[PDB]
Amino acid sequence: LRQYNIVGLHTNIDFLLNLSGHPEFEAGNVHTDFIPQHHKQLLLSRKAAAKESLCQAALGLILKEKAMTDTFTLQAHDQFSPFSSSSGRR
Amino acid sequence: YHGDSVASLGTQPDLGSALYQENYKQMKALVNQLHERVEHIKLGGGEKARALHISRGKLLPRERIDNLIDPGSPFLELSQFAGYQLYDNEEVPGGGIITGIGRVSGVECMIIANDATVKGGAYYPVTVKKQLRAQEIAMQNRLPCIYLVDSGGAYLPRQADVFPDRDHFGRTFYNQAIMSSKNIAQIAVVMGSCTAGGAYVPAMADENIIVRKQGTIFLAGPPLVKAATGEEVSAEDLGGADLHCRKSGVSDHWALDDHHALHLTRKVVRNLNYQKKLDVTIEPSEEPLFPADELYGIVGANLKRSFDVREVIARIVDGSRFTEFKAFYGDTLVTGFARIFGYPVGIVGNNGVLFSESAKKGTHFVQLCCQRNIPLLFLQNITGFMVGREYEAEGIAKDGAKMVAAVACAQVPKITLIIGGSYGAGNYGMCGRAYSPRFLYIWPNARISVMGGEQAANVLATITKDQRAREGKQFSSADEAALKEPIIKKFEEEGNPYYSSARVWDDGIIDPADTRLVLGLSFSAALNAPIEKTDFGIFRM
Amino acid sequence: YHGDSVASLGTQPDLGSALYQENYKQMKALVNQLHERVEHIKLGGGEKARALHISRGKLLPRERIDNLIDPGSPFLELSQFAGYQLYDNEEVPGGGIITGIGRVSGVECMIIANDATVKGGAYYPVTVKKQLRAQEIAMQNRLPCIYLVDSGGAYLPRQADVFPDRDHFGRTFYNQAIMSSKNIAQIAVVMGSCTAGGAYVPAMADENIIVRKQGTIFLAGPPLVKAATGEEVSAEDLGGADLHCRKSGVSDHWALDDHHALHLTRKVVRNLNYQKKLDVTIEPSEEPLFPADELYGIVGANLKRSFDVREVIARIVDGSRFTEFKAFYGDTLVTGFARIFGYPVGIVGNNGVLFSESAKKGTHFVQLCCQRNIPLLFLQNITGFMVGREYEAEGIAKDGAKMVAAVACAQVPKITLIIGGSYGAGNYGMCGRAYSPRFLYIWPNARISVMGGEQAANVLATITKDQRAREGKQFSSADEAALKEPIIKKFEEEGNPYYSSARVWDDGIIDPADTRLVLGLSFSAALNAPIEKTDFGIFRM
Ligand SMILES: CC(C)=CC(=O)SCCNC(=O)CCNC(=O)[C@H](O)C(C)(C)COP(=O)(O)OP(=O)(O)OC[C@@H]1O[C@H](n2cnc3c(N)ncnc32)[C@@H](O)[C@@H]1OP(=O)(O)O
Ligand SMILES: CC(C)=CC(=O)SCCNC(=O)CCNC(=O)[C@H](O)C(C)(C)COP(=O)(O)OP(=O)(O)OC[C@@H]1O[C@H](n2cnc3c(N)ncnc32)[C@@H](O)[C@@H]1OP(=O)(O)O
Ligand SMILES: O=CCCCC[C@@H]1SC[C@@H]2NC(=O)N[C@@H]21
Ligand SMILES: O=CCCCC[C@@H]1SC[C@@H]2NC(=O)N[C@@H]21
Repeated sequence: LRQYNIVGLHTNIDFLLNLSGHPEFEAGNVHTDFIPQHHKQLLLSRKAAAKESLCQAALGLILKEKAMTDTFTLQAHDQFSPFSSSSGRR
Repeated sequence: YHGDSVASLGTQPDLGSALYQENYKQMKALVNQLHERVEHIKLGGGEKARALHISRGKLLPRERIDNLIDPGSPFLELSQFAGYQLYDNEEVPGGGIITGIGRVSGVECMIIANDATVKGGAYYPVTVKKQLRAQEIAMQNRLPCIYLVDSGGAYLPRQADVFPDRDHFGRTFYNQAIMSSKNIAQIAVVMGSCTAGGAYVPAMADENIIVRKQGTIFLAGPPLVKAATGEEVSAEDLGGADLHCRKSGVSDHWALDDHHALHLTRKVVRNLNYQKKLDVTIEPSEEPLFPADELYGIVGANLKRSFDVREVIARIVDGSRFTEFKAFYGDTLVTGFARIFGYPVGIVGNNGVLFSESAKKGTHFVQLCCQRNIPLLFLQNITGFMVGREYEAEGIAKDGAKMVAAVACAQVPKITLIIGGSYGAGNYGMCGRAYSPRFLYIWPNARISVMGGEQAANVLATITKDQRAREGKQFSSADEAALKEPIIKKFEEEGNPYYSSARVWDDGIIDPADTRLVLGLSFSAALNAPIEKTDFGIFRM
Repeated sequence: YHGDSVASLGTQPDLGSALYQENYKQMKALVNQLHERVEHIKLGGGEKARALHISRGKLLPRERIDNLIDPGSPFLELSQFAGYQLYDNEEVPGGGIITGIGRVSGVECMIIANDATVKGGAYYPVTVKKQLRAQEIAMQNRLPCIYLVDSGGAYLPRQADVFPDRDHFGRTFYNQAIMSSKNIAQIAVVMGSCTAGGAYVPAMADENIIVRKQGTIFLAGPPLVKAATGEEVSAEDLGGADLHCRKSGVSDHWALDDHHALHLTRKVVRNLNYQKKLDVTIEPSEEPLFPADELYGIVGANLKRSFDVREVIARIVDGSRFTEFKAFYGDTLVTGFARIFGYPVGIVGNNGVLFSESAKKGTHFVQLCCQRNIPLLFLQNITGFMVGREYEAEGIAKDGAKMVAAVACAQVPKITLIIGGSYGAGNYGMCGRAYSPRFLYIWPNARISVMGGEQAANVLATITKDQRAREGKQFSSADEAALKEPIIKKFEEEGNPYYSSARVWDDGIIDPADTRLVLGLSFSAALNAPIEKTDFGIFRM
């Protein structure tokens, strides 16, 4: 389920992951009305992301900008100009 | 077919040698001092001025430049030390203006941004000189100009050095109009109030962007209107983006804030409809075979010692590959062909005193490079120019004149780098400022003067002694000391790289370890314009 | 770097609005009528004429064009309505000739094919005008010409309007020779007998192809030879492909039938040894963000109502991306930069009455576009030109003159599209026919006249009344009605798009939903020729 990812559509992936990760499921005793009692346990708000995740997102944005610069350089004549680099050098 | 194995320059330096240790220590100290001074200059006009500037909701000029250019793109700032201790009691960081070359929407552009935190953006004479130099570079290299205008006009107490002359404030408008006539785009972004003079900059630009309640264009400010005519009016009603866009027609775009103005500027640059075309052969780039920091050990800070320029060449060129031309004739000069970032270059460097053979070899190599349309790179390390009776009988001056004329008449892009001393007519012979190189950089250990201090002192002392003897008057030794010591001190002060960079005598002091990179950028910016044919004068054989 | 997010034009129209429903209904009816008339014109000269033409083993001209151009290639036919009700009792479908731009062997070419089913291919004055317009387009855009010649010479009863003048039949040969001198290929395929005049077309062409027993070249036909000299001879012996190839040397290739002739023409076009080169920046194409049929609702058929031209711009440009220039000054004019199929274009459109500010903005934008070498697209929807005492005091006429001179002196490719009214000097100011646009199309709801019918009637009535009063003669109201009503009726008839397209005043009436596509094709055909520099006259400030 972690390997399976959707982008562009709202899915119940988080609900399935919460159902699988709840220790009652690991216990093996599954009841017909078990989900209604634990409905809001699975449905919880997102947690504040750790600063490492924000750093990874910023790095991804920077690298996407670098890749787009590389594409534009590929379309250009001066392929080896130092300006085409994404060093951010001063 | 480019598969032939070729020998490369460069030798591994002796890292255990005490001379290497001392040279590395001295150069590292110089570079650290340079970096600290650059940081202090970057701090800006002052803390209170920055706080007031932020309180108005405006961006600092360096933030404007960072948000304007393409993300992650390198920025080549020019003349970071303009105005450094130039005036006795006034501090003018960076000359009060920021000029540089960057990449906007994939196009190399010259950005000129006024620093409103330095005397409200008033124009000191050094500011005018820096802006004129940037405009000249843009004209020569055919680069679009972007003026982030936030200025308070000419600095009144120094008006006599700002207003009237040819290379004074009016030359800015002259260059703007001329470059507009040559299909070189001019874009003016009015980020703040322009009291006077600066109001003409958006008017003469091809396209304008003005912030809503920050930028206000008016020929005369409310104080100036009150002083001249006596009419009282507010700044917004006198200028204002709404009042200019709606009925004046001066403004071409209307921006909510600085970010919107920069976005509009990027859109305009994209709509410029320009494409770079290269008229030189290109080869895949390759790194040099030796580290660049070793130059610190190789060069050092003492000019009395001498080093082989081939070390620098091997440390800067691609793959350390160098094809020397006339290696054994005129050994004191090193001329050859190399490549930097794939661009072909003809390197001419000094390795001693200039002789007749060296001048002839330099003239021949310059002729070859001009014929083949190859950019030229000069490396100045001048101990002096050969002088003597037998040399005058052989026309050492006439060979120097040959080299000077050949360098002056050249039309290929020329880039000069002063890695050591630069004295006498040798500076002219190696493409000094007077001979219009596209760029000129110096290392933090250079020295530039008409001659050495002791040589000038001796010349003056001999002149005075001979004149007194002809007159019949005694010339005592105390007079000799009083004539010599001030000359020595003055020549020592005026030769400092920081003294030469406070005035705009170069495009900045560069860390040697960065040299290669800077050159690359410069050469890229030098290749926007097409290379014309070279017409030479009379070669006095 | 072209990754900046940019806002796009366009708004979703209210499909439930009654105004949208009515406008859509009216425009759909107009388009259906246009399509039916085009079908009837395509039917050709007549059933009996087509049967006789087929009985001779020849292909109909449209089949010839279909088999000539590359498979599946689009064909841009010009002036499909020439001669529509132009003559009182004679029906001349398509002017008796078919002119268009197509792709042969990967090269854009101008195909001119005579229709032998219309009066035996005789040349009506409108046919000469259409052929001259096609030749002028080919000359301007540097396109090879292919003449599928099957003609009976000039139409004798109308000879006074065909033979003698400058823009008469001889201009065809003049243009042929001139374009031959400029390395613009001329290929003539003699598909049928040419009585006279048309016999010169293969003679002046660079290369000839003639069918064996269909095509026959002779300066004078057997009837003309009998009338002039009295000699009797058969058509084949007078012309004939064998008799021309073998000893005359007029013919360059010999073809068995029409299919073989078209194959040979394609081979020749391949052997032309030409390659298209683009001198403008190109970006990947992208579809607009809104459907093109919604224009029917947006524009409608009633000219009294007004619409925002930005809707049309968003419906035709790539990705609905538009960079407006001077948005708030002269709001009645919309000027900006966009891209169509990757080609950069400068769009100038009307949004109201032309004021002084609008004229100044248009002049500035035209200057910018000429400086940057960007093709220009004009969208004419003219309610009128602002007049009045205060406007004359401000030189509204002089600002109109500024705009007129700027448009006339322009050298970049110019394409005009009339989406609404076009009256007065505003038509001249927005690149009318007199100012040589590369192409000119109109929508089926346009109206073109010197002014409105009621305005002209009022002007004439006032003139007559003042003259009678000065003379001292009574001017009754019945005289006013008798002067007004015929003028109203005549102005109503002469403003019809079909009236304007019967004469060659444009290059055809186009379905709005096709607009984009047509423009694309036109601009492609406009980019074969290189763009020259623009020289302007005196700008009367
Ligand atoms: C024909 C041509 C080609 C040109 C011309 O005709 S040029 C005509 C004359 N210029 C004007 O008419 C603009 C007059 N400015 C103003 O209308 C405003 O002032 C602004 C717009 C500058 C914003 O001002 P601001 O918000 O930045 O604040 P301010 O404190 O004012 O900023 C620092 C203070 O400015 C003092 N200061 C000294 N010299 C000048 C100077 N030359 N211009 C402005 N200010 C100056 C400084 O000494 C003090 O600080 P200090 O030294 O005491 O610490
Ligand atoms: C210097 C310069 C620059 C130019 C010249 O000098 S130009 C010199 C004069 N031209 C000729 O000398 C060619 C004379 N044609 C012929 O030798 C033939 O006719 C062909 C070759 C045309 C084939 O003819 P075809 O096979 O197509 O049949 P046809 O019935 O004939 O076709 C329709 C009928 O043609 C009548 N018709 C009316 N006007 C003309 C006309 N101008 N030319 C020909 N035919 C005409 C039409 O009225 C009738 O039909 P309709 O109206 O009665 O229904
Ligand atoms: O360059 C310094 C060495 C000592 C002075 C040499 C003099 S400066 C005047 C003349 N011009 C030269 O190039 N060399 C001599
Ligand atoms: O265009 C129609 C509006 C009414 C007439 C306006 C006149 S036509 C003569 C003059 N030239 C213009 O462009 N406008 C006025």
